[PDB]
Amino acid sequence: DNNAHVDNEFLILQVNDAVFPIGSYTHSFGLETYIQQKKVTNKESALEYLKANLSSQFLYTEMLSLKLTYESALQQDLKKILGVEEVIMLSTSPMELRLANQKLGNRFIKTLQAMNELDMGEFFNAYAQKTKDPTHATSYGVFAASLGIELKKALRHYLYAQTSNMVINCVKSVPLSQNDGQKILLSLQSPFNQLIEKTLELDESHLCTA
Amino acid sequence: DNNAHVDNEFLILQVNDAVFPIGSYTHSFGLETYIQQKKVTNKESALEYLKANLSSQFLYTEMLSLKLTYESALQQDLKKILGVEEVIMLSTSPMELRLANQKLGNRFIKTLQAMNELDMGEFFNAYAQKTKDPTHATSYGVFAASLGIELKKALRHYLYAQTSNMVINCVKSVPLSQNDGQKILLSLQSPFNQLIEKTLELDESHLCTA
Repeated sequence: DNNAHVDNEFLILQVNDAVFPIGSYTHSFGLETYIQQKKVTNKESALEYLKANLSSQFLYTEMLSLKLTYESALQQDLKKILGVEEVIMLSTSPMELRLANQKLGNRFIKTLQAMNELDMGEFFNAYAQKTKDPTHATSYGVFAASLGIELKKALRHYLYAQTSNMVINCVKSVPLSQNDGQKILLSLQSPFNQLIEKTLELDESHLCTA
Repeated sequence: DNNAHVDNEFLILQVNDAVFPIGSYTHSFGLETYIQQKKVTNKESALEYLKANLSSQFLYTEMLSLKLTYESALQQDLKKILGVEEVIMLSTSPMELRLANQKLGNRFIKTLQAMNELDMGEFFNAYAQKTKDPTHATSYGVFAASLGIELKKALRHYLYAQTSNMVINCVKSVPLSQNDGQKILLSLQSPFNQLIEKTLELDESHLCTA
């Protein structure tokens, strides 16, 4: 195998690392308002905001989209993958967020491709050639499936990385102490498991329904 | 169990996250010289410097110390843990690096302890009460053993986090392109596995022998 020298246990850490050079996650977009309006003011209200957000659009769009493209990639169904990306593109507002999401997806793909010693396989190659509105979550789904990374593991690492980013945004913006940030992340571990279990129960009919 | 709500699969990500608030890793200390002297000038020479460093003091002090305190914690042998920390303290130069390492170890312990909803167990509590010269690796070893995290997994996450930090330091300092940084990390995956296998073969008689 061309990937004999590749260890997915490290590669999954690598692509979820904050330094993986694809630009910043976009979760910060709809947070500034909550802070200005005195909605999020402390650890308690930050946690409630995070739990609500994680279980709404983050779940029914981002996490679910990852699961859907992962599953479709295993079936080698590019048409369904492009279909999922189309639904997301047509559902995302405002335009600035859509553009930021598309930029992030494109950068994720390009960053993988720049690692010439990593063979993503023909299906991924074709996905990269055809995608019009990639997102980080959908492209990551195809990536994980392509390399044979288990779905639940792929979801756990992605979920943690996204949520770490969300929490640090609250830490910096509210602001909160660093200790409060760590308490929040610890408090989110049970909800994380509930989110993954729920994600596995959903399907295309639930996509973008939050 | 007091830790019913804790999921080690997320907690291991949390404590290895660059945002875990303990201050910067100290690997950058002995790098500035290599760059000034035109020793590390590109991707190729950065990789060789990293491979050499990973297989020398990083292996025989840092990785091995983690393994040793993990093993001793399973045996509930605090005396041996303090013994390992003593050897490291007495072997580390210069004084500024020693102080930085001690500060990092102390911060790791304190950061864990500030998460009141995490029960580290009596052995860890006693370790925290008695440690004089903690380091990140030794305290992490006791932490991982205390929570029942498998040793090879604990080592993989720690190794990746440390090396990501080392690579980004080269990226910024040489400087290198971000793409070169990712190629280096990918190239290190086989060496990573060799390092972990070697770490498992070593014992107290090898500590600080590089």
